[PDB]
Amino acid sequence: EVQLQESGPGLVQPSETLSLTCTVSGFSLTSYSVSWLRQPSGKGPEWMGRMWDDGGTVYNSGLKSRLSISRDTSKNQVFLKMNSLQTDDTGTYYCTRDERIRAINWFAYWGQGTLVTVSSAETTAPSVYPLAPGTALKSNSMVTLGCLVKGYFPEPVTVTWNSGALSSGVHTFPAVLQSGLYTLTSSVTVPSSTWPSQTVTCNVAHPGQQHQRWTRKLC
Amino acid sequence: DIVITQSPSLLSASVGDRVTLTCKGSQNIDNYLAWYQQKLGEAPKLLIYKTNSLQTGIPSRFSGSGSGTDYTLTISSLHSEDLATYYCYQYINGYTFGTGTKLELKRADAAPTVSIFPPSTEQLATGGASVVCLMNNFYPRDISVKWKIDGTERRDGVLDSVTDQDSKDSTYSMSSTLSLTKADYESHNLYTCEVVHKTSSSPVVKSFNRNE
Amino acid sequence: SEAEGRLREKLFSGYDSSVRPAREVGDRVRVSVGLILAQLISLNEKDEEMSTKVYLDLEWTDYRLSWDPAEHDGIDSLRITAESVWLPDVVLLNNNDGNFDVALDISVVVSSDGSVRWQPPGIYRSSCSIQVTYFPFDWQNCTMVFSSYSYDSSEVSLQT
Amino acid sequence: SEHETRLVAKLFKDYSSVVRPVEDHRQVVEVTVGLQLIQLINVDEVNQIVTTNVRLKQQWVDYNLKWNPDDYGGVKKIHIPSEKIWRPDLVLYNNADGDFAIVKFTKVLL
Amino acid sequence: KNEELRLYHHLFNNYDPGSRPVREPEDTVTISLKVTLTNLISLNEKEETLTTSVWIGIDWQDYRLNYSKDDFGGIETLRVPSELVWLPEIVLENNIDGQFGVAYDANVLVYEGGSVTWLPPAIYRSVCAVEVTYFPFDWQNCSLI
Ligand SMILES: *[C@@H]1O[C@H](CO)[C@@H](O[C@@H]2O[C@H](CO)[C@@H](O[C@@H]3O[C@H](CO[C@H]4O[C@H](CO)[C@@H](O)[C@H](O)[C@@H]4O)[C@@H](O)[C@H](O)[C@@H]3O)[C@H](O)[C@H]2NC(C)=O)[C@H](O)[C@H]1NC(C)=O
Ligand SMILES: *[C@@H]1O[C@H](CO)[C@@H](O[C@@H]2O[C@H](CO)[C@@H](O)[C@H](O)[C@H]2NC(C)=O)[C@H](O)[C@H]1NC(C)=O
Repeated sequence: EVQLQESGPGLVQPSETLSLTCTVSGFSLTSYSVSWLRQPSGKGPEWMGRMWDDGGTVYNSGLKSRLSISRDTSKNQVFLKMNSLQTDDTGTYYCTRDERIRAINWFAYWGQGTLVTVSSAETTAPSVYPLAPGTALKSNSMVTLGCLVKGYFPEPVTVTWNSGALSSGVHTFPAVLQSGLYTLTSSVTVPSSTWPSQTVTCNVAHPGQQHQRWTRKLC
Repeated sequence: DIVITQSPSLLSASVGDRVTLTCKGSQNIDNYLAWYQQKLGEAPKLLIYKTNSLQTGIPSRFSGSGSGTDYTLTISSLHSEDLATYYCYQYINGYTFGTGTKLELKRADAAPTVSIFPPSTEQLATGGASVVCLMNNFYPRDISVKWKIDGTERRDGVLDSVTDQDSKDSTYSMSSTLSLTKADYESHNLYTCEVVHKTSSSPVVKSFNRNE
Repeated sequence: SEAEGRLREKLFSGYDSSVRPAREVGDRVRVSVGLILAQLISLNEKDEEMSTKVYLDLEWTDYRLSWDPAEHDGIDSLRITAESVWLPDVVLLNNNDGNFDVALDISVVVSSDGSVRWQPPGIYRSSCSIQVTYFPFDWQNCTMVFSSYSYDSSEVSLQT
Repeated sequence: SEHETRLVAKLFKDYSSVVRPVEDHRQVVEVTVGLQLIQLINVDEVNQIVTTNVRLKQQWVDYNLKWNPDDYGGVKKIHIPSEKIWRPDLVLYNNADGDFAIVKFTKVLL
Repeated sequence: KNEELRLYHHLFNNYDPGSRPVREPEDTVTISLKVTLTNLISLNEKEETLTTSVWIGIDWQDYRLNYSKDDFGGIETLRVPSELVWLPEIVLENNIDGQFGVAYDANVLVYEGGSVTWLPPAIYRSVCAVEVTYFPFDWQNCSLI
């Protein structure tokens, strides 16, 4: 019944302003308070502020100057606005319905959360370098070979092996930021005799600029 | 505000086990502590509030206990659906959250499939020389990796990431990289990847000499 | 007087007379305490008690009671019964008979800038240490000690 | 103070001054009682009555009147009318011709 | 949750202190009276006023306030403000200062089984005609009605 859905921009530049809309259904904002939480990357969540059912607002004292919250009771929407943005603000932002007992409040339902990334970097296509072992040192029934997906921005990047022929023998290790851009790795398991002769190829695409590449395995 | 810590940081348990997660404050939390469950890409769900009030519609296998500055969440019968990260939080003085306990199904030990790849000449043509080393389908996630170049250890430019539990075998896969310039790469010839894991008293090593 | 009723209803919509008009949580309320002596009723040496009839002169700013007079038909000041606005609990601490409060809760005057002025009459019987020595040529130094009973110096700042 | 007004409104929305301010009825309300003597107004030897000016500092915890300060801008204390809340019914057992109980219901520091 | 709040709501959500605790109008409410004298404050012969401090023990059955401790967590007594329950309005008729009622409106005690107890403290000034004939060896037949 009770549902909340955050929405907003996935990327924002530093010192710009962020706006998020918490859509609400299954209850009326006039009778339930809505709090905003954020989870900074690699940190526990923190409480940012609350839209009271009576329409008042309260903010985390560390963010009070940076924050404003407003609502539209006809649309059942709660709006978060933040300025003076910085890279530390990158994280998942949640809006929550707050339960109460007397004056005590706690978060009872969470929204699905919107990932906000604060970065000035422009969208960039990935390079797809081939990865092959330095020597076929053993006739293993399968050998791991991979592709390096480096230099792209923003997330996500999609990687496949011979399109639909990737099979479950593929891993997509999480991307890592370096120098303001992402790098990702993937690998496939293939027979030691197959990969030097068959065109075993990784297929990589990037929705940020509709980029596409394919790189075979060679040594 | 009341600082909160959780233990264990990562816990592995088999389906049907009784497990308890401990949450400890820096001050008397006065039973105003709550527990919620989070899953990757899913909205967090409140399990318990006021340290023992079960949230409506939550399975009764979840139960809470504690007083003063120590609190525990108990799952009396771990289902496969209960594998998630659990955060305690406090709402009597500010709002502080624990670091979260990640709960995974216990898995039989597996040695990492270690492999190493030189920077291909297609990469070297661009002047990039990032080396990469992989360790697939190992368990437990406890692993340590060191880069050595011409026998000399390297730490600058080292990066790594680890996948979650595989949806079919619950093992972990790890990638590691060593970004280098073409000049820095060509300055050396021996490269090796050293991986330490609990399944062996000595590290696994994979090496290559010059370009493939 | 339609505009006066509209303004009066606007001011007290959502008002709370039990809550002091601090804007920020750390803000103090400054209350100017004046005293107007209307009659020295008596001095009682047996009880060491001085009876006086006085008018207080309490003035403070209540930001919640501010308004723009040009929006409200030029009403630049308003007279409001004291029970409906927040009042500082200024009381005679050194009273001798237990009558801390004023004798009559007359209406306060509220200015459009939120300045509230209150001049309630009081009948007070303060304790006064009698200088017994030089009777009947004696002179007495009686004191009336006015303070907020409840609010601390960090919440209500009294002033002469 | 909008924060303080909201706090006062939410504390007393469904507060009951009839029942004791315990979490569980088996608990005991523990009241700290300090008599302050302000003035020895009179000693009446003939009537055997002593008139004194006193303050009765009563302190106790109300389980229902807790709040989180960060919900209300950091308000850590408020003053409220004592007629709103439950109070211990301290009575002067040896009252001769005065009031038995308190009659000046000054504000409560909460 | 506090069981006293459940008990209070159960007893008083549909309770009228105006009507007597009788199922039929012609029923008498039996009151048990136990006046406890704390001290004889004074006998003022000049004003013919006896001043006494008393506790007025008043007990009666109110079937509307009946409850069992087993249904409410073992509560055996509930304190309720006397303004909320029906009271017999016992007054000192032969008072002289006009103070008919008690000096403190103490809470009533609603025991399980519907027994209500009230024991307010009262100071009473009452008419006592003084027979001064044998003063100072006199004895006085003061009375409280
Ligand atoms: C202390 O004061 C008490 C109150 O004044 C005294 O008690 C009263 O004493 C008088 C003495 O004359 C009694 O009056 C007599 O009562 C009897 C009994 O009849 C009673 O019942 C009938 C029928 O209901 C009624 O008509 C009467 O009034 C009585 O109530 C009569 O036969 C006599 O004619 C006469 O009226 C009072 O009855 C009595 N009242 C009470 C409540 O005790 C007490 O004697 C004084 N004691 C001392 C030591 O001085
Ligand atoms: C007052 O209430 C009590 C509690 O209900 C009544 O006592 C009996 O309680 C049991 C509960 O187990 C009921 O089944 C009985 O019907 C009750 N009545 C009797 C006569 O046993 C009690 O009767 C009520 N009335 C009075 C006057 O005390």
